[PDB]
Amino acid sequence: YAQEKQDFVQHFSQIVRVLTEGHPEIGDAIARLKEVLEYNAIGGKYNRGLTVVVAFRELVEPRKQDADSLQRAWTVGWCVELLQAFFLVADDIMDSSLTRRGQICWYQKPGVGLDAINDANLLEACIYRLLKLYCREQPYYLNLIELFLQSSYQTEIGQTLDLLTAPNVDLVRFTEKRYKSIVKYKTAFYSFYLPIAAAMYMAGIDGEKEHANAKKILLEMGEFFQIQDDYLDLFGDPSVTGKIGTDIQDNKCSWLVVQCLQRATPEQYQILKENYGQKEAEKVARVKALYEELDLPAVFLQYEEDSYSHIMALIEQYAAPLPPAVFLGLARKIYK
Amino acid sequence: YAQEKQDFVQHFSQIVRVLTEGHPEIGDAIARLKEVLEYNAIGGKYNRGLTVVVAFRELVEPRKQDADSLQRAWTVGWCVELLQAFFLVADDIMDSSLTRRGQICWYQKPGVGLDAINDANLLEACIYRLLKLYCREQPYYLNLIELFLQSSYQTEIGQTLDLLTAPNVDLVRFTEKRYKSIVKYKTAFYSFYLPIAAAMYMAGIDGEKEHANAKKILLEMGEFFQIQDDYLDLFGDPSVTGKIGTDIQDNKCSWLVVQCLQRATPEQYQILKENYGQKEAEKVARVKALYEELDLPAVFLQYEEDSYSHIMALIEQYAAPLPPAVFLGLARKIYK
Ligand SMILES: Cc1ccc(-c2cc3c(N[C@@H](Cc4ccccc4)P(=O)(O)O)ncnc3s2)cc1
Ligand SMILES: Cc1ccc(-c2cc3c(N[C@@H](Cc4ccccc4)P(=O)(O)O)ncnc3s2)cc1
Repeated sequence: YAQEKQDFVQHFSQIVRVLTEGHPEIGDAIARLKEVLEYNAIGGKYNRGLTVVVAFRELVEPRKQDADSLQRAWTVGWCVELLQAFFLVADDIMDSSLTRRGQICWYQKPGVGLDAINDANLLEACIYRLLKLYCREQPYYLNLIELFLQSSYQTEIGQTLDLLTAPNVDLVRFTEKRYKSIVKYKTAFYSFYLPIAAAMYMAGIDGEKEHANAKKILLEMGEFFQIQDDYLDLFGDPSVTGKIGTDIQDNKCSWLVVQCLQRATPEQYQILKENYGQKEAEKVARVKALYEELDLPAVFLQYEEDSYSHIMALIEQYAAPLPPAVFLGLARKIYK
Repeated sequence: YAQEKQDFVQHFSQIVRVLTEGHPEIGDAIARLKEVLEYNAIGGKYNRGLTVVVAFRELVEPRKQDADSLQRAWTVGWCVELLQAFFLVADDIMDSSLTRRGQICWYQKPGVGLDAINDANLLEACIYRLLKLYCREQPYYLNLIELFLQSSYQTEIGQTLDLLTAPNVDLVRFTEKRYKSIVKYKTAFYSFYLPIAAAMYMAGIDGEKEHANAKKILLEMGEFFQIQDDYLDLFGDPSVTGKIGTDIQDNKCSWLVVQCLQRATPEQYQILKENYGQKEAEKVARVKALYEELDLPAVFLQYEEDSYSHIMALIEQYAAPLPPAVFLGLARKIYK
């Protein structure tokens, strides 16, 4: 569970070494690339990247897991983490965030600022450098390049959808349908489909139908993951989650807002209008109080139960011929 | 020369159509992608993209130029233009520019701002969507994906080098060697190598040595192009160039600065220290006056002559077995 993790984090050092070599006077730029890698790619939980390694091992017969194969698996897992780091660095600029991962946002560091835009682009580029360096001779090379490019496009499109929805923001826009759509494109594809799909290609499983089948399970898991995330942001024990929720004083298309708007009287819509996004804590208290009044903790608990049933059904119908454990190991990481 | 251009600009409409389709509720995002394409990809001179088409025609026997081949050529030319548009939109944010192409910078438009970061990423992604849609069945597909990814990486690295060199900027940093290095990575590879290299792959010419040979000529042309650009920014007739120069009141690693620092007394270094980058026109007058005093117009004219000789020598030594006209047509566009 957790020793596989230390191995994953220990490979990081090698990733940075290979990325940060023969050309003299680009030295200074390569030094900066190293600082960008170390600040931004380190310090998460590594679940997405690790999924690549775990799934790879569950998919591949042990007798085709030589040292070089495992190394490619580690490297591709790190590519998922670099993709994520590209997105976060850029998203923190666009949202004007202060911190991430308990640490000052890269762009907020003295002397970085909007130069972080190029830093982020570099993180994106390192994906394709690594795929080339480690995977270019493999039959799935082109498949992995395309999967990463496509994952980027889907995430960017979801970002666009998110930015159109939350500019002067309006709750009319925040429907269930638009919420699911943002989650699918902006979170679920890269977080859940990408890592398993990558493992699948590395293992030789390249059929469109199998990929489509895995995708159906994995995008559904992604939807639940984000909804639970939204729920917890407010109702989570901050000393368990290690996270203090800020969605409310920020005008976010949270799942809670979507359910609240579905369930609200005209009178209640106004109380939400007046309190959602003020940074005063009396106002933040208000919104929460209204969520309780409509028993969104109960709507959620119900949703979670239904979602668990649905996912197990999807695994039953669509897993084969992959081992159900590939999907069940993920489901266990996100249902409690 | 100029009718090939109208055809190139006319294909644009098709590019936008294919990029901006089956999925309902991502409609809003796709509408935004269209506005991003139309604002940012249109309104240049299209020289880089057009080079793809011209070189392709000079390379390919006429009897393998069916309607579909030409269409791929147009599309890949547009991919060069999309790459450029990605870079510009992002660079204008990082530099805090006001205008580009005589038009307000995309990020400066009301309601865009730092959302332009995601817009730029989308422009980048559209490259790979187009390559897939038009070129996926072709034997050079992977070669073009890799060439575009590599061109992006080289340009980003050059950008990093540029940003480290011009933060509180210092003229100590602005050496000839660092100047050439920024130009090579940030401008020459994507502007000059990329379009010809793309044509070459489309024409079936994929050897490393031929690519290396073309690269040698093309990176040298790129160096001259940028140096002439720097020269003209200040000494160009603004009603011929259609451009009013701003390098001086902006602290840029211009070629003029590099030559000036090489040729300056201690006393002259100070006059440059005091005037480079003030927006007052008395101060901008000063710098110019000092450039004339050191006869940089004569250094340039000499440089240009030597550079022409050198390029013709490179074409002689390294063109074959490509038709010299591929390179000479470019040389004619940039020497006067
Ligand atoms: C593909 C993929 C897989 C797993 C995850 C994450 C899991 C997880 C987590 N998991 C705990 C359970 C949990 C608590 C709170 C929210 C979600 C999950 P654990 O598995 O360590 O017991 N705790 C905190 N953050 C995360 S992010 C994300 C993407
Ligand atoms: C690959 C490639 C090829 C060509 C170019 C450019 C050419 C060019 C230009 N050319 C004129 C000449 C010229 C004037 C001023 C500076 C450079 C070139 P023309 O060829 O239209 O007579 N005028 C203004 N801008 C440009 S950008 C850039 C990249």
